[PDB]
Amino acid sequence: REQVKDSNGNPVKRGAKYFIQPAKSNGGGLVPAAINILPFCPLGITQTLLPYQPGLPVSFGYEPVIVGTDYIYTSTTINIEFRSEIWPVCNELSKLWAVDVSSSAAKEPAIIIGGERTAPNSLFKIEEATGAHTYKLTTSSGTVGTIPGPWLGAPQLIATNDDAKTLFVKFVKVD
Amino acid sequence: REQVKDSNGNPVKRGAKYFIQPAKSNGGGLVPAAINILPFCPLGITQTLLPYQPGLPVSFGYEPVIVGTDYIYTSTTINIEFRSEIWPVCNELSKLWAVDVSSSAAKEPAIIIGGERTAPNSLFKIEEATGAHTYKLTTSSGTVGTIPGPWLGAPQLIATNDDAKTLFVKFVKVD
Amino acid sequence: REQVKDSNGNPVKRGAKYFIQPAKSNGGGLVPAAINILPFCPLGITQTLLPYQPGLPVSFGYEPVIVGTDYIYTSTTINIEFRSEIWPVCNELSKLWAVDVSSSAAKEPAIIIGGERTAPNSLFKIEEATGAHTYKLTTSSGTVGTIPGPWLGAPQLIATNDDAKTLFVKFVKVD
Amino acid sequence: REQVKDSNGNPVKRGAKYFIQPAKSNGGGLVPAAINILPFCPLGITQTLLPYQPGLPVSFGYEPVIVGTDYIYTSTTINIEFRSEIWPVCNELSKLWAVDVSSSAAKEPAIIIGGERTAPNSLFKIEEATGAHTYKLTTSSGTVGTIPGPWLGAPQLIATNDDAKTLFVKFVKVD
Ligand code: CHL
Ligand code: CHL
Ligand code: CHL
Ligand code: CHL
Repeated sequence: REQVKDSNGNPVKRGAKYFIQPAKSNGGGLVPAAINILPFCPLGITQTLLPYQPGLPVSFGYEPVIVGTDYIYTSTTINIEFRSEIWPVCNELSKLWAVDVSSSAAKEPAIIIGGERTAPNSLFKIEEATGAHTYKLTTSSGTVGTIPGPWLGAPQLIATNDDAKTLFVKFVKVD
Repeated sequence: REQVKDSNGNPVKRGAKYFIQPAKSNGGGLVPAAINILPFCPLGITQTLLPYQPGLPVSFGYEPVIVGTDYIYTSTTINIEFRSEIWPVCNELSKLWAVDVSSSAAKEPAIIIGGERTAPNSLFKIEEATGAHTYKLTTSSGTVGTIPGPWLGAPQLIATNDDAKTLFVKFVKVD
Repeated sequence: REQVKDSNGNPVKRGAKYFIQPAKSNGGGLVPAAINILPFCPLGITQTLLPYQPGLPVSFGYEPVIVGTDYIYTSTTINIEFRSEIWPVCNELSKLWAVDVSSSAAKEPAIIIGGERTAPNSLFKIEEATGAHTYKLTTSSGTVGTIPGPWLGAPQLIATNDDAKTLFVKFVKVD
Repeated sequence: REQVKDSNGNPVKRGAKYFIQPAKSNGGGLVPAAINILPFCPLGITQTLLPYQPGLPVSFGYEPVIVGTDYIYTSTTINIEFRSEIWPVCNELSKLWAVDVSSSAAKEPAIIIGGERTAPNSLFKIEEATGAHTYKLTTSSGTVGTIPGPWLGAPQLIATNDDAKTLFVKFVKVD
């Protein structure tokens, strides 16, 4: 277990805002986007294709609670939540990431938004990967990966046992 | 081979307008609807869920050409085209039904709109089923069936080898 | 005051389902449609451009209550509500028609959906017009008219003091 | 006439990429967004409400041509064009800004996207305003201003003679 480092080499602090940015990519950061038409709640998570769009900010917090430290460590369960004043749709749902565990869940399930803090489908871990300050995300439903999704095939986040799909990311401190 | 009959028992005439109406259903007729977000062309085909919506009209014509008869027969290749003055999207494409044979085609492929008159993926046959004036549609990619689609799970037309999915229809003469 | 007659000459019954159909038109009936993008609630009301689309059904009821008669009369306050099992958006709002009296209300205000039974902006009257079984609708904000709206300029219902905009309708009994 | 300066005090260079960023605001930069539902082409221009969204990049070029200088000066006609590899809709139209001069043009007309290089409705000027490196944009249809538009009332660009609506901007060099 080590301190997760942001793209500047500084440790990632609990509750602080980060953009999650796919590594070795021409696209921007991770953002909410609908994966279904109607209903469109809950939203999925997508890499925007547009180069200078940094993503929607997230913050990390330990779950279950770990008291005493300000830093996020690898291989330890956290919640990931989008941080936005403006949120016009899907308001009956939270902004925590979670694996889709509904009855319509794909064999390789969507990462959606609206998980319950304590539910098991809401628990992620950050794990080191090769490259500087490059990481992967894992859940109890598999590694976080992408498939071409409904927005011009923009990467769409799923949980997957296929290593080829793994999403490698950096955390860019919101400045 | 027999004359296909409309819901009033009258033979179906080439080039005349019919609604295609799922049998034993509380929903309305078959209509264009997007199956993808962006791009949304080509459109797919859906049963509307709304009870009094009769569908968008279609017409049937023989392909290859059969000269001499005014009536549509079973077990004979036809094109099916939507008939609408108003058509605001997907205008570079035709209004003929076709099986999706693109590279992103699902294992059970979508019925889409925009087929070429002569292409093989544009050829349907009407086949008798049980019930009065009830029929099924077949293509060289399988029988026409539905799966719950993106519009509140409204039936979405596919080509399928699964008999459980078969869409049974009547043709209601546009009056 | 006279009994309002449907398109077959039969009196209009309280609580029964009617389509509202613009007279002397090539379009279909009146339907819910968004007049704003985001938020899209509350919905407005539009004439569909498509020829065989009959509209979404409505029912008429007296407000304030008139007890003893089964029939709708002219020049008497009623509510108009859309009647639909399926209603996927704007669910915190009712299906009663009402004049928009919000703070963003246009000088010629939109007819919207989601009025309170007793509120004054929810009160319509049916008034005779020329032509057989042709009527107009009025509210305390003006006569019901249309302007070209956001759906390919499809007639969009407003309340207006301009006689040129008046919407003439028939009521087609849902069969 | 002076050299227009970016947000770092450096002169603005012809053909280089800038974000246009409203001054004294909590929102992000200027972006394409639909102002009509259907058709949605041509697109309008909006300030995104989201704080860290920098805008879609633009570049400035003299029109009519001014040969010999690399810098953009005030009070001189230019074109403004969005610069994006990805452009999925409205492709029959250009990416140059222009005042809407169609027959449905509002009394205070929309700034749209898709102007012809030489047409007069495509000609902007940058003019100094108070504040450091703060500017306004003007056209022969009036000063560039905003009204609350259809995206949660996000500022929507118009041409206006009302000084209260003026949009004050800085140009942030795309890095
Ligand atoms: C209704 C829910 C909802 C939908 C549909 C979307 C959709 C999208 N978001 Mg998300 N979001 C949604 C909720 C929210 N988002 C965000 C915050 C963000 C941010 C910060 C960003 C996104 C972005 C995106 C886009 C990422 C895909 C891309 O690369 O395309 C790019 C493709 C285009 C730019 C072309 C135009 C897309 C256009 C905006 C929508 C086009 C609509 C279609 C024509 C509709 C078609 C209908 C079909 C069914 C017929 C995608 C358009 C990213 C983006 O790229 O935005 C520009 C982005 O940076 N979202 C928040 C917090 C405020 C939400 C709250 O609910
Ligand atoms: C952009 C392309 C396009 C899209 C998205 C649709 C979509 C639809 N068509 Mg089709 N059509 C489209 C092209 C065309 N249609 C038609 C002709 C028809 C007819 C005659 C009918 C349809 C109907 C339908 C609907 C059938 C599903 C249902 O049962 O839901 C019913 C669900 C509702 C009524 C709820 C509201 C739906 C609303 C109109 C759209 C909601 C938009 C979402 C909020 C957007 C969400 C964005 C996401 C990505 C975040 C569906 C909404 C049927 C229908 O039901 O219409 C009412 C119908 O009867 N279409 C023509 C010829 C003119 C087209 C030409 O291009
Ligand atoms: C999200 C809310 C909502 C929206 C956007 C609409 C929109 C519409 N309704 Mg309504 N409805 C909505 C709620 C509901 N409707 C209905 C019941 C009906 C009925 C019965 C009918 C309508 C129809 C219509 C259409 C009338 C205009 C027309 O003539 O165009 C016709 C234009 C087309 C057919 C072209 C394709 C339209 C397509 C379905 C939507 C296209 C989406 C755009 C690409 C999105 C663009 C995004 C922009 C911002 C970039 C319009 C598309 C009528 C219709 O024509 O449907 C086909 C119709 O008959 N509605 C119910 C009860 C179930 C609703 C419940 O919430
Ligand atoms: C279809 C055409 C089209 C539409 C509808 C839009 C729409 C939008 N663009 Mg634009 N764009 C479009 C074309 C393009 N855009 C861009 C590049 C960008 C950038 C870089 C950005 C935008 C952003 C925006 C948004 C600015 C408003 C805001 O503050 O809301 C914010 C509101 C939300 C985030 C909530 C969710 C919005 C969601 C993406 C769409 C929701 C759809 C509705 C549910 C549909 C409702 C249907 C109605 C009719 C019933 C708005 C959603 C900005 C943005 O904020 O994106 C996130 C932004 O940063 N656009 C390009 C170049 C690639 C385009 C090319 O065609």
